[PDB]
Amino acid sequence: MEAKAIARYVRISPRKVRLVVDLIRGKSLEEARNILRYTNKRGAYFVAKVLESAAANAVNNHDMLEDRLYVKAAYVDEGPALKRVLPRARGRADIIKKRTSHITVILGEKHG
Amino acid sequence: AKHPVPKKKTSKARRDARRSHHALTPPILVPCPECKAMKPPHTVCPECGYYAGRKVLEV
Amino acid sequence: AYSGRKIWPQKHTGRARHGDIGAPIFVGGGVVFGPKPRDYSYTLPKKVRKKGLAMAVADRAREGKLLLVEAFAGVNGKTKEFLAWAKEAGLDGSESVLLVTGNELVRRAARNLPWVVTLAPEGLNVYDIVRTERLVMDLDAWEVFQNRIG
Amino acid sequence: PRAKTGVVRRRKHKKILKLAKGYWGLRSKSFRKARETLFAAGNYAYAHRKRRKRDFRRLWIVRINAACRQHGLNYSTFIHGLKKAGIEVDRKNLADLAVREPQVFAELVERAKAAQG
Amino acid sequence: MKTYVPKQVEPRWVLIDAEGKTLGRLATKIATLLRGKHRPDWTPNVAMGDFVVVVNADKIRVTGKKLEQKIYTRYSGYPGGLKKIPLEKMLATHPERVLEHAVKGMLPKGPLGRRLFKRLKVYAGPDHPHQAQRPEKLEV
Amino acid sequence: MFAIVKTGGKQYRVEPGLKLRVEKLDAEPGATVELPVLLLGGEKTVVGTPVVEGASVVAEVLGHGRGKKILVSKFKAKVQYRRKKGHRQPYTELLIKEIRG
RNA sequence: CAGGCGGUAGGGGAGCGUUCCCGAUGCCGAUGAAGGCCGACCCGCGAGGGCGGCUGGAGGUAAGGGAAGUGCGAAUGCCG
RNA sequence: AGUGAGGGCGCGAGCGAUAACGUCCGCGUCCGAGCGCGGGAACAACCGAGACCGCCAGCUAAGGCCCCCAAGUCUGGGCU
RNA sequence: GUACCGUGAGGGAAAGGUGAAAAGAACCCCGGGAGGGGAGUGAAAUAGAGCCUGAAACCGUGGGCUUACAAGCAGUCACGGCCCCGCAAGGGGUUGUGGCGUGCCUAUUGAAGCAUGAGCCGGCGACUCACGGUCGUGGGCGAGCUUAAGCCGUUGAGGC
Ligand SMILES: [Mg+2]
Ligand SMILES: [Mg+2]
Ligand SMILES: [Mg+2]
Ligand SMILES: [Mg+2]
Ligand SMILES: [Mg+2]
Ligand SMILES: [Mg+2]
Ligand SMILES: [Mg+2]
Ligand SMILES: [Mg+2]
Ligand SMILES: [Mg+2]
Ligand SMILES: [Mg+2]
Ligand SMILES: [Mg+2]
Ligand SMILES: [Mg+2]
Ligand SMILES: [Mg+2]
Ligand SMILES: [Mg+2]
Ligand SMILES: [Mg+2]
Ligand SMILES: [Mg+2]
Ligand SMILES: [Mg+2]
Ligand SMILES: [Mg+2]
Ligand SMILES: [Mg+2]
Ligand SMILES: [Mg+2]
Ligand SMILES: [Mg+2]
Ligand SMILES: [Mg+2]
Ligand SMILES: [Mg+2]
Ligand SMILES: [Mg+2]
Ligand SMILES: [Mg+2]
Ligand SMILES: [Mg+2]
Ligand SMILES: [Mg+2]
Ligand SMILES: [Mg+2]
Ligand SMILES: [Mg+2]
Ligand SMILES: [Mg+2]
Ligand SMILES: [Mg+2]
Ligand SMILES: [Mg+2]
Ligand SMILES: [Mg+2]
Ligand SMILES: [Mg+2]
Ligand SMILES: [Mg+2]
Ligand SMILES: [Mg+2]
Ligand SMILES: [Mg+2]
Ligand SMILES: [Mg+2]
Ligand SMILES: [Mg+2]
Ligand SMILES: [Mg+2]
Ligand SMILES: [Mg+2]
Ligand SMILES: [Mg+2]
Ligand SMILES: [Mg+2]
Ligand SMILES: [Mg+2]
Ligand SMILES: [Mg+2]
Ligand SMILES: [Mg+2]
Ligand SMILES: [Mg+2]
Ligand SMILES: [Mg+2]
Ligand SMILES: [Mg+2]
Ligand SMILES: [Mg+2]
Ligand SMILES: [Mg+2]
Ligand SMILES: [Mg+2]
Ligand SMILES: [Mg+2]
Ligand SMILES: [Mg+2]
Ligand SMILES: [Mg+2]
Ligand SMILES: [Mg+2]
Ligand SMILES: [Mg+2]
Ligand SMILES: [Mg+2]
Ligand SMILES: [Mg+2]
Ligand SMILES: [Mg+2]
Ligand SMILES: [Mg+2]
Ligand SMILES: [Zn+2]
Repeated sequence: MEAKAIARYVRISPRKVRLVVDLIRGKSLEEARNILRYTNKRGAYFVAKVLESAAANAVNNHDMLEDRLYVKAAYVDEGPALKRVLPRARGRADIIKKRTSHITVILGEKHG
Repeated sequence: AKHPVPKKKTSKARRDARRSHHALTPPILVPCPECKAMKPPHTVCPECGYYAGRKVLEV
Repeated sequence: AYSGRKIWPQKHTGRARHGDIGAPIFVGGGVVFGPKPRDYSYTLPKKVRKKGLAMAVADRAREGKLLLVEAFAGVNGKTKEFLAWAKEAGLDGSESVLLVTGNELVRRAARNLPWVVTLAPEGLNVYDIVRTERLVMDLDAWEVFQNRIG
Repeated sequence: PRAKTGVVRRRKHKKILKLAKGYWGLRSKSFRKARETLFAAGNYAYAHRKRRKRDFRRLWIVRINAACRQHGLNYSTFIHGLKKAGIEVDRKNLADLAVREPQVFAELVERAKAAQG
Repeated sequence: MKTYVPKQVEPRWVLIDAEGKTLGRLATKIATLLRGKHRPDWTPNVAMGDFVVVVNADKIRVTGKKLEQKIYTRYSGYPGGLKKIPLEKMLATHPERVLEHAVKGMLPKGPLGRRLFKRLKVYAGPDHPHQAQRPEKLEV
Repeated sequence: MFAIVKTGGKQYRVEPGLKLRVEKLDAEPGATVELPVLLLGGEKTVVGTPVVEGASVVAEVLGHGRGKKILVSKFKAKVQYRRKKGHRQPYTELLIKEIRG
């Protein structure tokens, strides 16, 4: 038994967020709260808000107890990127890929 | 120069392989004495504003 | 419905060579040996067609499924009328039936029936014949039949 | 009537990716790579089905020569004793007895020993 | 039916004295005991051979004028790095190396082959550092 | 206590009540056949020249049946030559019943 | 029963699968159509075909024939 | 139908330099198409040998039988 | 004939599908919003509007086998270990060591070739048709065979 929350379409490159998530995967809910409170990365913001929304779900929706929670599993799926255009030299354009991510976090209880 | 160019697509392995030290490392945390809450060492605590006993920055 | 232009020069493009986009190699290109209209018909020889018509018919009497009739009793342009005339001639419609008569009023009636194919005599032919078992027929039609042969 | 390609190809490629399961990298994911890889396997096997035969043949002969060398004599004479003596136990079941039934082998050594002269 | 597979074997430790035996011709059969081909169940995919300890290595023989004229060659990796030291010099200074360098060449190359070399234990002169192993002296 | 028999043009070491498979035979799935002995031994130690005269082996042809098909390919390069034969090997499966030597 | 059976250019042969028509006012089909994903089972020398579980939600089409926009890995191919 | 670029080797000639993995004919072979198999360290055409499928069965061929490597540290006489 | 491209003549796209019915998700929870979790509608919500089915390349997370003295067209053959399905026999996954092993295509006397083409996946893509020849073949009639255009009839009916 567990509760999850998912930030779909967050406009940041998945490769960059996975680095973040990997910090917390498995940790206690309050280790996370601090791990992200001081991690030096954009994605910490977007990871945190999932974590915080996920936990809020787990208690306020699924019986659970905040001090019992830990990240059972997390993972950043990649989502549709915005293709845009970058004028290069000599008339060539290039296709820049502003990417996005689906950030999933899943916590659970652990009775000790 | 004559425009060096990679000659073979990187294997997925050799890609994933190079990244082997890209793994981020977590922040160094001490607990702030004056509040028992977590802060990065040798820095003035963001929460209580005390540092080395005295109260440095008011929060 | 495109244009003629050679989309990009013959050389130094570094792209593969082409001409117009209409070329069937492209998507939206023309079709290579795509169907045009045709006339599938021919003149299957008059002797053969005659010879077929015979054998078809003969094959029914060989099974004994041909049935000549002259009398169309109640039959008078209502289905029920024929539906009972059929009753009284081993035609409950277990087998499917080719009906061949001169008069309209009968084929009129038998028309809407889901095991009957009707037909003017002069249009009696071998696909509609082979298509069914029992083949029922006017005496006035049988006249034309043996006369459309010979 | 246009016979749109349809399911044929995707199905046909699929039956290959099947056969290519367990292959390294694209050789297990790319049709064009299975076919290549698979071409090889198909020849490699038939080559080795034909070869596997003369593999054991040698493994036996080693296990045999290793046994006559225990009873003084060598393989190349040990046989000619069997060939003279009229015995026709195969090299398979020779090396069989060699491990499993030493004393039986030793008896066989003796007939062939004798039979040479 | 299927061929017998060797379940698992306790190793066999030999004692061979090199003193007054031709180099190669000794190496030739040390190989086969290393390789373990001598045992009537032998199997080429696993390391069952005989742990051979060799003695009086430095006191080995060789024919011809080979003492002087047969030269060992090895190459560093740098230019002119071909080092070439004669046989004389070798057993003069690193004695045991001679017999080894000759056996390694008669052992199969790659994994198991190299593994087999590590079972061969060679000492120049009088005796060896593991009487504790209880090594059977073979006279071949 | 075994025997070295011959069948299918291959020699097999068999003991009583043995499950084994031989090269296909023409006998009944349920009947029996006598296999020749080339060498008997166990408590005895008989040697054939090439076959031991008196020694014979009973075998219940327990069931015929077909093997497991193997795709055997063939490929010649730069010539467009490829060939797929699927082949399953026929086999009769005997139960070794008893020895007579 | 005996014998032949390597094969490029290439000649011949026998089949498989796709699209459609007759078979069809029929037949299968929400007790689940087409397609998708699995399979160590079945049949076939093979191309294939069955079967079974999962998905899927509305179509599908026999035996036997017929007609073709009929089978792709390459074309610095075309599109995505 | 395809083919109308042949190649190497043996041998018989010319040309060449009694040169060339040279060239040009004649006879034959082999490769081509047998870059399938064994030898030849490896290696189209040298030696052996013409692969329908299967076998943990057997005789051989060239070549081999100290060890890597299957099988003689075989046997007798002689030379270096 | 739009976006867009060209001064211009002109060129010239891509882009369809929730469900029977909007019943298109009130209200609570985290959130700046996005978006998610409950609840709710539905026969079904991995039918939630970035909506039917939802393959592949490609990217993740968990699991099992596996790997840091081995060298390599990545396979194959054998053995062995650990893992899973089987009472058994058996299988399926993996691969440590051993045997053996010069990619596909085209073009070529000859290619692994340091010749050629291909990043990968999917989809599109190349021997047709009309007339007339000429063999072959299945039929019809046979010193004869056959109709063309058309006319009559049918609405997939033929006859003349
Ligand atoms: Mg910070
Ligand atoms: Mg409670
Ligand atoms: Mg708290
Ligand atoms: Mg710039
Ligand atoms: Mg890019
Ligand atoms: Mg790019
Ligand atoms: Mg605090
Ligand atoms: Mg236009
Ligand atoms: Mg006429
Ligand atoms: Mg007449
Ligand atoms: Mg023999
Ligand atoms: Mg033994
Ligand atoms: Mg001497
Ligand atoms: Mg001197
Ligand atoms: Mg001592
Ligand atoms: Mg001492
Ligand atoms: Mg000591
Ligand atoms: Mg008897
Ligand atoms: Mg219809
Ligand atoms: Mg219908
Ligand atoms: Mg229902
Ligand atoms: Mg279902
Ligand atoms: Mg289906
Ligand atoms: Mg079918
Ligand atoms: Mg069926
Ligand atoms: Mg089913
Ligand atoms: Mg059909
Ligand atoms: Mg493109
Ligand atoms: Mg010419
Ligand atoms: Mg050619
Ligand atoms: Mg070749
Ligand atoms: Mg080669
Ligand atoms: Mg060869
Ligand atoms: Mg050859
Ligand atoms: Mg020896
Ligand atoms: Mg003399
Ligand atoms: Mg709030
Ligand atoms: Mg808010
Ligand atoms: Mg919601
Ligand atoms: Mg409900
Ligand atoms: Mg559902
Ligand atoms: Mg359902
Ligand atoms: Mg959705
Ligand atoms: Mg949309
Ligand atoms: Mg989509
Ligand atoms: Mg999707
Ligand atoms: Mg999916
Ligand atoms: Mg290690
Ligand atoms: Mg390796
Ligand atoms: Mg290696
Ligand atoms: Mg389990
Ligand atoms: Mg089971
Ligand atoms: Mg088991
Ligand atoms: Mg297994
Ligand atoms: Mg492996
Ligand atoms: Mg295994
Ligand atoms: Mg290997
Ligand atoms: Mg005539
Ligand atoms: Mg006439
Ligand atoms: Mg006309
Ligand atoms: Mg009508
Ligand atoms: Zn504080």
